[PDB]
Amino acid sequence: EWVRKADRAAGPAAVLAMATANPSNFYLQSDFPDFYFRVTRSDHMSDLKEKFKRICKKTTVRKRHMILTEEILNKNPAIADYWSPSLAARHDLALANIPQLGKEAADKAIKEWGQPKSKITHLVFCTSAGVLMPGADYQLTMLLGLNPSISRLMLHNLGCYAGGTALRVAKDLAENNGGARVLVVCSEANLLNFRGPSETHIDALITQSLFADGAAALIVGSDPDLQTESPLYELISASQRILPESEDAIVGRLTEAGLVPYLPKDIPKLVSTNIRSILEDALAPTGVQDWNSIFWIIHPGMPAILDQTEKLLQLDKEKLKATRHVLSEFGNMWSATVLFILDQLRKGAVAEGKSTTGEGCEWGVLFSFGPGFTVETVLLRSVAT
Amino acid sequence: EWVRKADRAAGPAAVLAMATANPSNFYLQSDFPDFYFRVTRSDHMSDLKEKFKRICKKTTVRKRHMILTEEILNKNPAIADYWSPSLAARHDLALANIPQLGKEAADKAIKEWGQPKSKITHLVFCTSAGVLMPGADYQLTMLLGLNPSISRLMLHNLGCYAGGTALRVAKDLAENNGGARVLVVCSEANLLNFRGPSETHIDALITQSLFADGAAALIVGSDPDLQTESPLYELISASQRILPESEDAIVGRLTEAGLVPYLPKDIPKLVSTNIRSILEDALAPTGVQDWNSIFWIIHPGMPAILDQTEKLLQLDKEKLKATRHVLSEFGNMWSATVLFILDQLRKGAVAEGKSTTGEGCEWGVLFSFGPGFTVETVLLRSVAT
Repeated sequence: EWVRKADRAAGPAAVLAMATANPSNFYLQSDFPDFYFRVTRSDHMSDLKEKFKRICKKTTVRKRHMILTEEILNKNPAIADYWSPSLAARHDLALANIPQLGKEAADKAIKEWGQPKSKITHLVFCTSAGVLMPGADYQLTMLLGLNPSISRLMLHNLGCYAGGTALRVAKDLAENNGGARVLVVCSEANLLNFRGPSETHIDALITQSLFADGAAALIVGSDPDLQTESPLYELISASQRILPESEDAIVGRLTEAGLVPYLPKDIPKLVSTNIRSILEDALAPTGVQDWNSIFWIIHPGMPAILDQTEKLLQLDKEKLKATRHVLSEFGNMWSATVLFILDQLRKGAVAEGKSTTGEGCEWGVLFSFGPGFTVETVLLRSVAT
Repeated sequence: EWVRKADRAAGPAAVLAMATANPSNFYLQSDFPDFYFRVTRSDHMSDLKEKFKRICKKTTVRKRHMILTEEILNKNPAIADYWSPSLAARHDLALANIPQLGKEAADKAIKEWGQPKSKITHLVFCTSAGVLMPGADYQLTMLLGLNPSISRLMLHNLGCYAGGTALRVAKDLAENNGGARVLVVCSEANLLNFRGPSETHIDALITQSLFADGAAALIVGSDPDLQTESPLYELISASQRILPESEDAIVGRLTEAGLVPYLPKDIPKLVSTNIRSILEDALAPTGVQDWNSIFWIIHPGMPAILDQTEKLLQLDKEKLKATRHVLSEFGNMWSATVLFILDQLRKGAVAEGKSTTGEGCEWGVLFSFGPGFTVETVLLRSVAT
């Protein structure tokens, strides 16, 4: 049937602008083992340093931007310890850095959007870098000077999959509210996860070689005014799922010493078992038969998952090109990573001169994962260039 | 104009079922000063004990349900200290209690609903009692055995206003997804805020006399099947707002010793200045002229705000009856409090035999507040009985 439009939106939610940002300080992966084991006063565990050398090189990561410098770690030595009371000091750094880093990505995205900031009616903010009261959603509202009546959603500590959660949330906000313009900001950092090495906890050490800082920002709206606004993608469907037989696969305890992770169950085998059934369910209303006829955004939380999925569905090596570029150039930035990849994919399609923002393909899938074991899946539709 | 219904819902979001729950252990307010100053090994600060006696009696609170017993505090003495490392112990108690308490409220609400749990497509979970990874939204999904493909939203540490945020979120989920049934669960406790007294920090002591444990649960859906489903209220509008000149009015730092509050600015004066402009804006599409022609749900975070608002708009003393009942019988349960009040208001209207679930009135306003200074406002429409 047909319903009265009233105050709701007509068409599907669309990505209207994107931008990213990182702290200025970065670390090359080739130099990181020496720096890490030095500032964490840990040069004596030489056998662990060799293990970290091997782990860091299999990450296929080149550089990672980080708020934490040697000087900051020197004035907060408990953060460099493997396990010492440091939460309040980490949260002071989060208050001084997380909303500000999110404003840098938001400013660029609003600049590309072209419309006034007073047209932003909703704000979705994801971060696992610090629990703040009021949250970083409020701090960004003040720094940007957004409307005091903005409808905000603060998402604390959902994990690495929250990039898909933010897209899933913004979709419902924009499609159900006429004229709604949703600012999406994922601002992440290692302020809660960074700690010294332990020969006992190799899970925590492995995460020290991938996690990095960064912030992504989007403008999501339905019914775009095509004379002033330019859509980049369409959010057609977004769903969440808990993988079967995956209890306590990823657990992160927030303690007096910050965020401590635990990864007992095998993650790549869990994704490899379910990846096909999930993505086929997402592509069901599209009629796509070739896995290589769509563009891809996979959360590079574990690079081995990129390789095994590339093999299992027999993808062109160029399909995951934007995914591996962000991983190589920026590392794992929690929820911001998949939005970084969506922007790099957009830029690469425009640069190499292809017909669609989705590298010439019409449909695309976004897939991230985290504690649950939770899987977030989004079906995207590209636009002509 | 008219748009194709497609996969969206036709009518506004409706509250289809409600229920509450509390821990079995409770404390009468008349006995609390002796118990508090005894288990926090603090009987020697006699002048502070007298201050607490006076504060506790002005709360107009009778009893408060609490997970923390004397024995539990005895096996976790750092929780009883004013400021000692205790976060991990608090989060162990949150893992063992918060999802379970939310399941008790959810079971009763699903029982009143009558439909199978496999019809629940969305879950919204609010808590400020513990940051968990995976969250209490996942734990409830497992305990209830809800669909693994449920769309979840975990809201950590938004504060006291999150009861209105959950209603604001569920409204968009139900109205934009056809057939969607949204389970809303606010499960709160003092596991992060409870601590010993300090003659230095009187803000923290005042919160020790109001905050309490409890969980509320709703089923929210649009387009109700009126032969099996019975609506109780309608969510017509829900908005968020930051009050002008209110920076750092309520701040809660999450530290190694748990949640420490700071309340420097005057809260009742902030609400009294803005309460009328906000509620008039919410009632604008209703045509209501008498403030006593609508029913009321005000977050009883500060009882002085109930009295000043009652005076300022000259309300019948019976308007805030359900609000003061929950405050007297249960205290401040963070986001669950206003949903407790909505249920008591529903029960009181049915018991005293009135024409509407809103005590005979047609329209009603829900109003909660917290860190920001943030204000959440919801316009409700009652239903015939």
